[PDB]
Order: sequence, then C-alpha cells, then structure tokens
Amino acid sequence: DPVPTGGDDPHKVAMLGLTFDDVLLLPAASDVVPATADTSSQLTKKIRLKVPLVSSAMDTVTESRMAIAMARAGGMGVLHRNLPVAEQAGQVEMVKRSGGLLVGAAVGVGGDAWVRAMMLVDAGVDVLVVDTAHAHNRLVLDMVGKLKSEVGDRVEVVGGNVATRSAAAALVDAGADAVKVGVGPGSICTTRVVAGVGAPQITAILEAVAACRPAGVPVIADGGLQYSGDIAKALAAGASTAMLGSLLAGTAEAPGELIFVNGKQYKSYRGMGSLGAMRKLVPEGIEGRVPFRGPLSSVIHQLTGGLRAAMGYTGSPTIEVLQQAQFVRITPAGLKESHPHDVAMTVEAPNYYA
Amino acid sequence: DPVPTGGDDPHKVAMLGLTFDDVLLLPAASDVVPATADTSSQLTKKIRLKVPLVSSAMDTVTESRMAIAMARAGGMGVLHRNLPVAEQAGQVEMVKRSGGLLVGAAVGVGGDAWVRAMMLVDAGVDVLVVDTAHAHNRLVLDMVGKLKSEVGDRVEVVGGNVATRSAAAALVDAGADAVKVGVGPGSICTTRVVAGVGAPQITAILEAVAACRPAGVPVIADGGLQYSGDIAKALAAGASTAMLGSLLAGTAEAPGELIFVNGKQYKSYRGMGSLGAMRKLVPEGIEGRVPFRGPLSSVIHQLTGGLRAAMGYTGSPTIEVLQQAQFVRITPAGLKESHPHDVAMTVEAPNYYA
Amino acid sequence: DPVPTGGDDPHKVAMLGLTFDDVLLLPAASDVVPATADTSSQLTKKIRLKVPLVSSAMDTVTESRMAIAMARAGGMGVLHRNLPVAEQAGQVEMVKRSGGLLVGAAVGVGGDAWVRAMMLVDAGVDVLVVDTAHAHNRLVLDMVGKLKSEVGDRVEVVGGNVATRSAAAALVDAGADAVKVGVGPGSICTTRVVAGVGAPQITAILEAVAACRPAGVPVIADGGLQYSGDIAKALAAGASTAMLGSLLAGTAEAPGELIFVNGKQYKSYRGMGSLGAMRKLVPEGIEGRVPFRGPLSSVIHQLTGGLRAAMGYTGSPTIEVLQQAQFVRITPAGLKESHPHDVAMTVEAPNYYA
Amino acid sequence: DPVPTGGDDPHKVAMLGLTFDDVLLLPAASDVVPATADTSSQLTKKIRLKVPLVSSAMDTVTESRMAIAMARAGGMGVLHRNLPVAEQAGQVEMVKRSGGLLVGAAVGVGGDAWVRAMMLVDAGVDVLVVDTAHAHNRLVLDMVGKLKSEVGDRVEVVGGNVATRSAAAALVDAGADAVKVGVGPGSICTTRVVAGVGAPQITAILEAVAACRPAGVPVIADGGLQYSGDIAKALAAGASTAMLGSLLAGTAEAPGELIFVNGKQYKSYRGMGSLGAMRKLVPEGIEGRVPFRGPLSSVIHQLTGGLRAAMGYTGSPTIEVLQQAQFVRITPAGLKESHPHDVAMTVEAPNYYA
Ligand SMILES: COc1c(C)c2c(c(O)c1C/C=C(\C)Cn1cc(COC[C@H]3O[C@@H](n4cnc5c(N)ncnc54)[C@H](O)[C@@H]3O)nn1)C(=O)OC2
Ligand SMILES: COc1c(C)c2c(c(O)c1C/C=C(\C)Cn1cc(COC[C@H]3O[C@@H](n4cnc5c(N)ncnc54)[C@H](O)[C@@H]3O)nn1)C(=O)OC2
Ligand SMILES: COc1c(C)c2c(c(O)c1C/C=C(\C)Cn1cc(COC[C@H]3O[C@@H](n4cnc5c(N)ncnc54)[C@H](O)[C@@H]3O)nn1)C(=O)OC2
Ligand SMILES: COc1c(C)c2c(c(O)c1C/C=C(\C)Cn1cc(COC[C@H]3O[C@@H](n4cnc5c(N)ncnc54)[C@H](O)[C@@H]3O)nn1)C(=O)OC2
Ligand SMILES: O=c1[nH]cnc2c1ncn2[C@@H]1O[C@H](COP(=O)(O)O)[C@@H](O)[C@H]1O
Ligand SMILES: O=c1[nH]cnc2c1ncn2[C@@H]1O[C@H](COP(=O)(O)O)[C@@H](O)[C@H]1O
Ligand SMILES: O=c1[nH]cnc2c1ncn2[C@@H]1O[C@H](COP(=O)(O)O)[C@@H](O)[C@H]1O
Ligand SMILES: O=c1[nH]cnc2c1ncn2[C@@H]1O[C@H](COP(=O)(O)O)[C@@H](O)[C@H]1O
Ligand SMILES: [K+]
Ligand SMILES: [K+]
Ligand SMILES: [K+]
Ligand SMILES: [K+]
Repeated sequence: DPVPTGGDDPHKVAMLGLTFDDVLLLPAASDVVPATADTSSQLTKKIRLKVPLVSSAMDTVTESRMAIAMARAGGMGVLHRNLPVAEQAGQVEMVKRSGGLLVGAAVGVGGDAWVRAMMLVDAGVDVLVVDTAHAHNRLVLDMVGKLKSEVGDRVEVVGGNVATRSAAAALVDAGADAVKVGVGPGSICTTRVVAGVGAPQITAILEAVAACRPAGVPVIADGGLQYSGDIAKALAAGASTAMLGSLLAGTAEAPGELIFVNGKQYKSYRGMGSLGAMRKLVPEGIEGRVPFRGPLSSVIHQLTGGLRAAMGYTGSPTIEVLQQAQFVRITPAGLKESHPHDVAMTVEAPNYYA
Repeated sequence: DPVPTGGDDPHKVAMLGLTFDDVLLLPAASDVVPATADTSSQLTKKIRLKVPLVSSAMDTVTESRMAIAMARAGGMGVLHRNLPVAEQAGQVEMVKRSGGLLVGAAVGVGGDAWVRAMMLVDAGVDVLVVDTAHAHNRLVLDMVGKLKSEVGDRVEVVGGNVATRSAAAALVDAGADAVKVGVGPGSICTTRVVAGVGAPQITAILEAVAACRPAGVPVIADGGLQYSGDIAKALAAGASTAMLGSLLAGTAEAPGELIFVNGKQYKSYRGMGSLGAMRKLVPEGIEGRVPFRGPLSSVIHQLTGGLRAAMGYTGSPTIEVLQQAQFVRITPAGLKESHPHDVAMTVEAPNYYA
Repeated sequence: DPVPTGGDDPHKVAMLGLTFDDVLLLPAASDVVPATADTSSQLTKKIRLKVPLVSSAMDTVTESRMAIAMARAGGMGVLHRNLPVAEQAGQVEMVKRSGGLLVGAAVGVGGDAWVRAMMLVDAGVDVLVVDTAHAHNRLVLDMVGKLKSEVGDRVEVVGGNVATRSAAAALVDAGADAVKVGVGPGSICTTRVVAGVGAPQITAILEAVAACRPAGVPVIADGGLQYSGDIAKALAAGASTAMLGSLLAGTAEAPGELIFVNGKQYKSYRGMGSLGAMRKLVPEGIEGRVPFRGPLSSVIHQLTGGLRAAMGYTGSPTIEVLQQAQFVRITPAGLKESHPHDVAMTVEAPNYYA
Repeated sequence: DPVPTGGDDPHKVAMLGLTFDDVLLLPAASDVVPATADTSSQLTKKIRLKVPLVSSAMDTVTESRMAIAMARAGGMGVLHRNLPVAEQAGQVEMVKRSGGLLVGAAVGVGGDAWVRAMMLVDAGVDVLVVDTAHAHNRLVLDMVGKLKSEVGDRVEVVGGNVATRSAAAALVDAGADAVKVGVGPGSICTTRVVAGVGAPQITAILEAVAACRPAGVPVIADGGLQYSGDIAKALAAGASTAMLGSLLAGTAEAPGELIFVNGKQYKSYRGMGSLGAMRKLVPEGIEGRVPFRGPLSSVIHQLTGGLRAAMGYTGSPTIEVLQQAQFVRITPAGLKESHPHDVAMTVEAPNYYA
C-alpha cells in the first residue's frame, strides 16, 4: 500500500482490502447467452457440482431437509455440528437414502470432533468440513492432515476458514481438498468488530486463490453474499463455489418455525458463535431474523439466473472462464448508481429487495 | 489500477470507475453566457439535434405524445418496442404526420426484430435503435451490421448498450451510426446487483469515446442522469447526446395515468426488464413510481438552462468545445458540499428537489 | 491525478478536490495560547481587519444592522445589491455615520452596476465587491479593471468568484485588491448540481492562493463554512479572511423576521440566485430557513474562540503563520471520529449542534 | 501524500490519516488460543499492568470506586482533577488503603497544578498524568520535565496529549515515562470541529510510536475506542495500553446516578472541556448520556475476551508480539461487511449493540 498512513514501516498497512460492493464485473465480447452458460464447478478436487452453491453449516440453515433440497437443485448442503454425533450421523443417512445425493458435514478440532468425523464417514458422508474460525492455527492444520491421512481415500476433506494467502497455502500443504475463505464477512458475524480481525472478502478470495489455484485446490467463498451478482463476483475473483447462510436461512427448508411479527413473516437466523447457539462466553456472532423467502428451489433459480446473466455478459461459457473475468473498482457514488436509485419501488421483485 | 488489492495480477482490477457524482466540471476562461451558448449536437453521423436530449425507449416514457413533444423541443424520442409491430409503426406515422418531426424506434435482435425493423423503415422512421442489454454479444453486432447493409441508406442505425472501449469499437466496426453507453446505471435497473456487471457511467463514457471519437461516431450517454448538471458532465466526458428515462417519466407526455397517493401525484415508471414489462423470469429491473413533474416543455427548459449555465462556466460556445472541458474528482464531503446543505428547504425549486 | 479512470488523456480528470471535512490541521510545537493569538488579517491590499470574517452580500444576511455589528466586532459586512441604488447607498451612509466603521457593498457587471458603483463610492463605501458567479468571464475582468482604473484611488475593489488558479491569476492581472474564492460550496447553492460545475473549497483555496499569494493579493474564502474549525482550515489553506452566510443568517442582526415553526425559532435564508431573490428563470440557489442563533456578537465570539484555539494548537501567533500550517487528509471514519460519536447529546453547546 | 489536491507544495497535505474503522488486523499463523494469550503490558517504563486498560480522568468516569475496580480487574484508574486538591488526594488514599492497588491521578499545568501534584505524591499516587489538550505546548513540556526532576524517583509521570511524531519526541526528551496519544477522537470531544485540529487515531498512534518505541517509552492510546476490537487495533498499531471513557462511563462504578428516560437506563457522560464540566467559555466537549452497562468487571471481561481473541487470530502470545501484527486498509463497503449486516438483531449480545 503506497500512500503514507503513519510510521516508518511500509508493510504495516499491507494492502487495500475490497469486498463485493467495491467492484463490478466488466462486460466482454460474448457468444454466450444465459441459457447456454454451464454453471458446473468443482466443490473439491474430486467433487463437481452442477450449481456452484453450498448451504452454510449452521443450525438455522442446514439440517437434512435443506441438504436434500440443495443436492436436488444441483448444489450441496453442509450439515451443522451443533447437535449430538448420533443425530448428525442420522441426518447424513437421511440424505443418503433420498437418492444417493451428495452431502457434507461439519466437524471441529479435537478428540470429540475426531469421533464425530469417524461416525460421519461411517454414515456415508461425502465431504468433511473442518469448520473453524481460524484455520491458520496449528491445531486445525493438524486436524485436516490427520483426517486426510486416515480417511482421505473415502472422503473429501475441506478446511477453513482463512483470509490470507499464507493460510490457504498452509491448508494446501496440510492436504485440503478445498479451502474455505471468509474471516468475518458473515451477515450475523461480529468477529471483525469484537476481535478487530479479518480481510474484506474479494481481496481474501484473490489472495487465497493465488495459493490454491496453482496447486489445483478449489476455493469456497464463504459469507458476505447478499445478491446473485455477489456470487458472480466471488467466482470471477477465482472461487469455485460460494457458501450461503443468510440467503438460504429464510427458505422453507431451513430449520426454524415461521415468525409472524407485525403483519410480516420471518425465520430465525443466528451465528454459531452467538450466545444462543453456544448454549461468561465472549460471542462472535449475533442472534436475529431474516424475511421468509419461500421454497429453496425458487431462491436457487433466481441466484443461478443472475449468475447465468453474468456469464453471458462476460462471455464466459463455463465457470472456469468466468474465473478469468476482470473487475472495475467503484466509489460510493458508483454503488448508489448500481442499485435502483431515485425511484419508489411499488412492486417486489423476486431477486431484489432494498 | 496501481494500489495492491489482492492476488498477483495487476490487470484483475483494471481501473477505478467514476460516475456523475464523483466529478465536477472546472470553470474556465469564458466569453460565453448561457444566452449565447449553442446546444446543438450530433445524435448520429447524419442527424444533428438542436437540444442534445433523447427520451428512453420505455413503455412508461416514450410513445407518440412524448416523441412529438421531444422533437418540437429540439430533441428526439425513441419509441419503445413492448407492443405489436403494427402499433409501433403506427406511432411512427403519428409523429411523422405532425410536421415531419424526427423520430426513432427501438428493435431487438432476431427474425421478429428484423420484421419490426422493416415495418418501421416503411413507416418513415429516421433512426433504428438496436436496443439490447449487451451489444458486445456477437448476435447484436450481426443485427447492427445487417440493418446497416440492408437499409442503412434510408435510416440511421444506433447500437447499444456498451460500457467498454472494446465493445464501442466492435459496434463502430459493425457500422453503427452512433453508440449508446450504459450498462446498469438506470434508476430502475438492477443488472449491476443481479448480475454484478457494469461500469460507472463517467468512466464508461470516457472509454467508449476513446473508441468512437476517432472514428467520428457520436456517443449517446444512456441512464443514471438525475440533474441538469449530469447532462453537462456526460457531454464533457465526450458524449454527444444524453438519453433520459427517469427525468422524463414524470411528465404529462409520458404514458401512464397520474397516481394520487397520500396527497401527492406520481406516474408509474418501470424497467423494461422488470416482471411487469416482460408480462420463472429473472428480471433486471424494478417497477415503481416517480413524482409528477408537469409539462415536458418546462422540464426540458430547466435541463437546457442548466446545460447552458455549464457552457458559460466552462467557456464553451458549442457542445463540441464542452466535450473538451476538464473534471476534478471529489470526495463524499465534496458531494455533500455540492448539494444544498445545513439548511431546511422551504420552497420547491423547479430544477432541484432533495 | 495518477489513477486510471477512463480514456487516454491523463489531464481529463485533473486532480482530487478536497473540502473542509476532508482535512484536519496538524498540531505543532507552540508557545501560543488562545488568549495570546492575534487574529488580525488583510481583507484587501490596503485594509486589515481585527477579526478575519466578513458577512455575505445576501438579502437575508447583510443590511446596515449586520454591517454595523460586524464592523464593531472587528470584521466587515458587505451590503447586498438586491435593492435600488439609492437605498444601498443610504445603507452605506447609515454605517459610515455610526463611527466611521468599515463597510463594503456588492455590485454586478454592466452599465446599471457601474452607476450603482459610483453612487456607493460617493456614499463613502470602503470596498466594492464585484459580486458574480463566474469571475473568469471576460466581462467581469473588464468590470474589475475599469473600476480600479476609475475609482481605485478612493476604494478597494474585490473580484469574484473563482475556483481555479488561472481565474485568480486573471483577476490579479485585472487589478483586484482581493480575490474571492467559491464556486458552488454555499449552503443554499445548487450551481454544482444544476450546472455540474465547481471545485471543492479547500482545493479551490489552495489553487487560488498559488496565484494570489505571490502577487501579494489576499484571498477571501467564500461559502461552505459551518463550524469555527472550518474558518481555521480555510485560513491555513492560505485564505486571509472568510465570508459567511449561513452561520450569520440566523443572528438577530440579519434581515428577516423570526419564524416560529412547531415550537422552534428560525430565520429565512435564501440564495441570491433563488427564484424568490430574483423576483422562466433557471435558478442556482434555494429558499429555506436556519435556526435562530441570537446576537451576532455571541456567534462571532464563538467563531473567534475556535480560531484562537486552532492558532494555539498549531503554534501560530498570527494569521500569517497559521497560513503555513499543515493538513492531514482523512477518511469517512476519520470524520465520524472527529465529531462527537456514540453519545446522546443532552445539552446544547454554544459552538456545536449535530 | 502523492495525489494532487491543490497548490504547489507537496507537504501541505502531509499524509492520509486512518482510524480504527479504516483497518482490520490480518490473521496469521498461530499456536495461541484466547485462553493462553498473556494480556500484560507496560503502562509506563516502571509499571506493568495485567490488563492493558486504564479509565479516563473524567468526572463522569473515574473516582475512587472506578479506580478500585479497575485495579482489581488488572488495569488502572486515573482519578480526575475537577475537584479540590484535598478531595482528589483523599480519593488516592481510599484506593491505596484497599489493598495497595495501583492508582493514577490527573494534574494540569501551573502553580495550582504543582501544589496538586505534590499533595497527590504525598497521598501515595503511583502515576501522575499531566492532563492537557496539547502537550506540544512549551508550558506542558516544562511541567513534565520539572515533575520528573522533583518527584520522578517516587512517581511515574505521564504526559499528553499528542497526535504527532514530533510532539511524542518532545515529551520523551522532557522525560515522560509514557506518552498519551489522542487529539480529538473522544466520543464527547468537539476539538476537531471547533478548532479543526487533530489526527485520526490509528495514524496518530503509528506516528507517536515511531518516536516512543525506539526510546523505550510506552504509548497510551486515548479516546475513540468503542469495541473490543478497537483495543486490539490500537495495541497492534504499537500502543501498550488504551484509555477508555465512553466504554466505562456506563458502568455501575462510574460516578453518576442512573438516568431513567423512556423505559431505558443511562448515565451522564460529558467532556471535561464541556460548559457543564468547566462550571463566555468556548467549549471543546459536549454533555450527554450513554446506556447503562452494569458492573465494570463484566465489561472488562468482554473487552479482554475480544483482545484475547485477536491475539489468537494474529498468533500473538504477548502484547509485545501483537504490536508486530499487520493491517489491511478497508473501504466503506468493507466496514459494512465487518459489522452484522442485512439481519434484524433480536437479542442483545454482551459485546455488541448496533
Ligand atoms: C433492453 O433493456 C435493457 C437495457 C437497455 C440495459 C440494461 C438492461 O438490464 C436492460 C433490460 C434487459 C432486457 C429487457 C432483456 N433484454 C432484451 C435484449 C434485446 O437483445 C437481446 C440480445 O442481447 C444480448 N444480451 C442481452 N443480455 C445478455 C446477457 N446477459 N448475456 C449475453 N448476451 C445478452 C444477446 O445477444 C441477446 O440476443 N437485451 N436485454 C442494462 O443493464 O444496461 C442497459
Ligand atoms: C451572484 O451570486 C452567486 C455567487 C456569488 C456564487 C454562485 C452563484 O450561483 C451565485 C448566484 C448567481 C446569480 C445570482 C446570477 N448571477 C449574477 C451575477 C452577476 O454577474 C453576472 C456576470 O457574471 C458572469 N457569469 C455569471 N454566471 C455565468 C455563467 N453561468 N457563465 C458565464 N458567465 C457567467 C457573466 O459575465 C455575467 O455578465 N453572477 N451570477 C456560485 O455558484 O458560487 C459563487
Ligand atoms: C484536558 O481535556 C482534554 C483532552 C485530554 C483532550 C482534548 C480536549 O479538548 C480536552 C479538553 C480541554 C480542556 C478541558 C481545556 N484544557 C485544559 C488543559 C490543561 O493544560 C492546559 C495547557 O495545555 C496547553 N494547551 C491546551 N489547549 C491549548 C491550545 N488550544 N493551544 C495551545 N496550548 C494549549 C497550554 O500549555 C495550557 O497551559 N488542556 N486543555 C482533545 O482534543 O484531545 C485530548
Ligand atoms: C465456527 O464458526 C465461525 C466461522 C466459520 C467463522 C467465524 C466465526 O467467528 C465463527 C464462530 C466461532 C465459533 C463458533 C468458535 N469456534 C469454534 C471453532 C472450531 O475450531 C476451534 C479451533 O479453531 C482455532 N481457533 C478458533 N478461533 C481462534 C482464535 N480466536 N484464535 C486462535 N485460534 C482459533 C483453534 O485452533 C481452535 O482449537 N472455531 N471457532 C469468522 O469470523 O469467520 C468464519
Ligand atoms: O457466529 C458466527 N460468527 C462469525 N461467523 C459465523 C458465525 N456463524 C456462522 N458464521 C459464518 O458466516 C457464514 C454465513 O454468512 P452469510 O451468508 O453472510 O450469512 C457461515 O457460512 C460461516 O462461515
Ligand atoms: O429493466 C431495465 N433494466 C436495466 N436497465 C433498463 C431497464 N429498462 C430500461 N433500462 C435502461 O435505463 C435507461 C433509463 O435510465 P434512467 O434515465 O436513469 O431512468 C434506459 O434508457 C435503458 O438504457
Ligand atoms: O443563490 C446562490 N447560488 C449560489 N451561491 C450563492 C447564492 N447566493 C449566495 N451564494 C454564495 O454562497 C455564499 C454563502 O455560503 P454559506 O456561508 O455556505 O451559506 C455567499 O457568500 C455567496 O458566495
Ligand atoms: O471535553 C473534552 N474535549 C475533548 N476531549 C476530551 C474531553 N474530555 C475528555 N476528553 C478526552 O476523551 C477521552 C475519552 O474518549 P472516549 O473513550 O472516546 O469517550 C479522554 O480520555 C480524554 O482524552
Ligand atoms: K441501477
Ligand atoms: K452547495
Ligand atoms: K470527537
Ligand atoms: K460481519
């Protein structure tokens, strides 16, 4: 970062971090229309999805109903781990016996996490996600490496989360089959406020990709996505898939009863590091609610439609070509101009609410 | 773009995009006053307007009443294409038989669009606008080139929309008589959110102009304009005309009945890519309403008055000289200072509402 | 401006404009306390004020009561010109016969303005202000030069307004005794929106000063000031005095009756380019109201107290040394941190309202 | 500062100032977990705290109850000086006789301040804080140097406040045992608005540290902190401790009765430069209220928990290693993404309110 901002060390403030709202994809020469785009992409080294989307491993987003629906829509669910091992394993079996659908499951770090992992593999899980706030901790890299050693022939092992090139490189050397990027950008996340730590999500992807791409390891962009265009941006920055919590938490298939506050409909959505999920603790998430959004299938159709539009605009027949697209950086005025502006919206759009 | 923002490719984030609110025109030495300014400008290679303004080809902005009024005010209307071919053609005839006024009409891409185009030419249209979200698609360049080949002796052919230098260059090589710039900046547009694609409108004009100006092809700045000063900025960036939807949709001549909500008056205004206009679809516009603004003539007087003021300030006797003016880039504080600030407005101004 | 923002001309977007909220003064080594600071400064080549403040030539800010009070407080008023010549001249006499106080008066450009000017000189005015939106117009430079030729032995002649180095240089060569800077930053001004023209006020001062300082011509910073700290910033950027409209319009001495809306007290304040002041016109100002602020003397005490504080902080015993102080440029976060933040204000401060 | 912003002097606008919301800490390789972090740090050359936090010397933040509680929590209180000397001294004795707890006390500059200081030393104070708005004034450096000469064997002497490298260097040469950084960032402070003076707090720390670190003098980051992550940022920028007013003013131990406005609970909090504290004056602070936050111990637990999280993320076993961490600079979009976003919070978190 060139500009003088204090002190005598030019590396103290090491770069300028961008996130989704900071950039637009540039249109390019195209012989692609949304209809002819191919949205398939690698979830891991061995697993390719038809639709490059996976649901967050959260107790207000993914249990078996969500996992089943995501798989049928061409993506995948990652089953959360805030429940007894026998119950998480049973949910893996529920998905597996609905057509041999793909499914993943989260585990932590340690002895209990290891027992959880072995049970999940026994239940037939396809992907284990080592699900942590900071994968550059040595204990996490150990967990990833040992799982890959012991069961890596039977199962794919994802490691996360990271926000730097060096952390992505450490997970690759540990043997990760994919690397999940996102420290702090989650809609329900307070890590960046409470700890003061993280990196803006576009820059975090660009950096992780610089480590993972040359090693042939897919990057999963996790957190901070709010519009279908954000998915296109994350993939163009080099991710192969995107993980969604907020965008899916409001759907019929997410766990939770409908909340009916003041004429409107909502579903609860909460961080896994919130007090409520963990039950003095120092939480790194909040508890809240999102608008009810109806069937998962209709949300995914809108998201994939927006991604297909982006592929047509950028002349990308495949996700692999989308990953080569270019950005322009924009100002606050640019962002206001990008949204609808100076008009009163009178009708809801299925892919846009202010 | 010099500053490090992630990864190892300096061309990934290729430049900084500016739009109207990011810049001001610098005053210069002047022997021009608003009264003596000459606002005429090229719409196309062959067509010069007295006032460098054209109304959007939208079903809530331009049918024959709007086209007639815009022509009489010294500009032009582009008749929308969300209606049967015989009806669009009939409206062209309505305008033509009100004094031989100039008129344009939108067409799409394909066989039905081609039949539409031939009928419009037969009705006496002066300008065909190949009206698309992404003119850098090969199908659009083909449509432009074939129209120019078949009927280009009888009619001027405009192509759009683009947001890059390379896309403008492709339209010029395809034979466009003008190039329309604007991917996503429209007030009712969600393309930049839904697809994540576009470029801020001042930068988009500067880039398109770098391709079109040396080839002698006029650029039409389309979308994102909200104040008379925006028109001056778009022209100074090198456009020859500006296309307006939002600013004209509220006028008496725009299609639509007056809406009377809660003591106030409005007219409907909607994207042509909204669900409502297209009638599961994945829309790229919204449906809404804008304040009623009275007769078109009075709006155009205010817009041209603001443009004339800019010409006096920049010492520009003609639009061609305005296109040589300089900008200063501004911060959010600069923008707040540019608007009225720290005062409660007690009376409406005819050319300013907060 | 180094960063790529579109096109092939590096001078198209010629620099980055800053205004007051973009910068802070850096504290420095000091043997000055607010009590020992000397706030005197040149209004013009020949006229030094005890307090570097002058009231705007506006019909809601300065008639004779305001002019008298400003002079007694150690500054000066400039009498507005939206009234018959005999009446403006009479007000000059009212001030002159209240102790031989300093007074200025605005005039325009042309034959009627020239008659106005001669009458004002006859009435004993000390300063003529050629009061225009764009002093880089040739007609204005002619007016300034001819006044200085004809009556420049009897009276000081101020010219404005400008926002560029070249325009300030032209006024200096025309013979101006001071140069007034400010195109568009006024609180009631819409020029930057309606015409799209101007330059952020700190940059406008820095540029004008680069022309005026080496010629020994004082710069008057006109418009955009809202806090006592803004006065210190304008002077540190190199201005010698500041002109205030909004900050003084609410005082007892400003023309206007008190407005009592919904339990509170206000006074009308309006641009001289508003429809109301000019009485289809294309206005460049709005009509509004500001909070009532009580006696002028108490406002000026607060403003000078804040300026004296700045002088103590920067180690400036005199305004001439304050003009050598340094800035740091700040971000939106910096600006939020500069104001009170994260607290509910329960008591009014005499020099701060949110 | 490279970019052209006006005039011909590249040093006029000398750098870009950042504050807390402008930066995030980058995660790094770590063998630290929050539990194993060591939060101890130097308050002064001779005094090490277990927890790197000290309460502001304000009459709505620190009297003896607060000083006692802060010391027991592993930090320190600085007793305010808006009260008679015998009473401030008595409060020092109250703290000293509650277990020989550490305590500091503020003094001003001059003869009365000197008498106050001698009485405080006699009462057994551990730290004298020369408590001023501008320590680069020569009178302040004299006060610091004379105290260190006369009583510097018995007591540690802190000097502040500063916002520049040169001012920190002057205090070091004057003999300060620590340097307090912060000109204007306080939540109740208006200095930056009223005087227009200051520097954004991250840059102010980086600059002061460049002077103090090589001389082995600890820096106290004072003002502007609102979240536990801010404490981690201030320390990573090189401060050794942080001083808090706003974050502690709402606690049970802060002076003040509970205010019960409209169903909610608050405590008064006011600048020491506000009219109310000083009792025409020209104040540099405001009077207000903050939410009631319960026992001090629980607030400090949340703050230290967030700091420990940051240490785990950055791989810092000690504060000395945290001081070597790196930042990424972020945009407004980055800041929105850092907070919770696009969710309605339904439950209060103990370490986060919007
Ligand atoms: C046409 O109205 C606009 C305009 C003018 C703009 C936008 C927009 O979203 C819309 C709404 C979009 C539609 C109403 C849908 N539509 C219809 C057409 C007519 O031309 C269709 C042809 O345009 C090309 N095309 C149109 N969209 C794409 C895409 N997403 N990817 C690749 N090619 C695309 C393709 O060759 C196709 O055959 N273009 N967009 C916009 O973002 O900036 C300008
Ligand atoms: C005079 O009040 C201001 C002032 C001081 C400012 C502004 C403004 O809009 C106004 C309101 C504008 C008016 C009340 C209209 N007006 C009257 C005059 C008196 O001088 C008129 C002469 O000023 C020159 N002039 C004034 N405006 C222009 C222009 N737009 N283009 C070219 N020349 C212009 C021209 O030579 C003309 O003969 N200037 N503006 C402003 O934006 O920054 C400063
Ligand atoms: C003391 O509280 C603060 C503190 C800590 C800060 C600020 C502040 O406005 C205030 C409020 C200001 C006052 C309560 C007034 N005050 C009293 C003192 C005690 O020391 C007084 C001495 O401090 C020096 N000093 C204090 N202010 C100035 C100034 N504006 N210009 C030059 N010198 C100044 C000068 O030598 C003077 O003898 N400093 N400010 C601030 O902006 O950042 C830190
Ligand atoms: C797990 O959920 C997340 C995720 C995915 C993210 C975040 C987050 O705050 C949370 C909430 C945090 C928790 C629910 C707490 N938790 C539990 C785990 C499971 O793995 C624990 C292991 O992860 C490592 N670890 C986890 N947090 C830290 C830290 N602050 N410092 C050092 N190491 C840390 C450490 O080795 C530890 O043994 N990670 N965070 C986040 O900010 O970005 C991604
Ligand atoms: O409590 C937490 N604190 C921080 N991040 C969390 C927490 N719980 C889940 N996450 C992350 O936030 C992501 C969802 O982000 P969203 O799509 O923006 O709502 C998840 O996939 C996790 O990576
Ligand atoms: O639904 C749509 N989505 C995106 N852009 C549209 C749509 N309909 C019209 N437009 C564009 O928006 C322009 C009007 O923008 P406005 O002047 O900012 O309201 C039109 O001239 C078209 O280029
Ligand atoms: O109607 C107008 N349009 C633009 N600027 C104006 C108008 N009337 C007065 N001004 C300028 O605005 C200044 C006052 O700005 P303020 O102190 O920010 O309210 C005056 O001294 C004039 O330079
Ligand atoms: O009235 C004042 N004006 C300016 N700063 C003050 C005033 N009173 C206290 N301060 C500073 O503000 C700090 C507290 O800031 P806070 O933690 O952001 O609320 C104190 O420790 C002092 O350095
Ligand atoms: K838009
Ligand atoms: K303004
Ligand atoms: K402040
Ligand atoms: K967040």
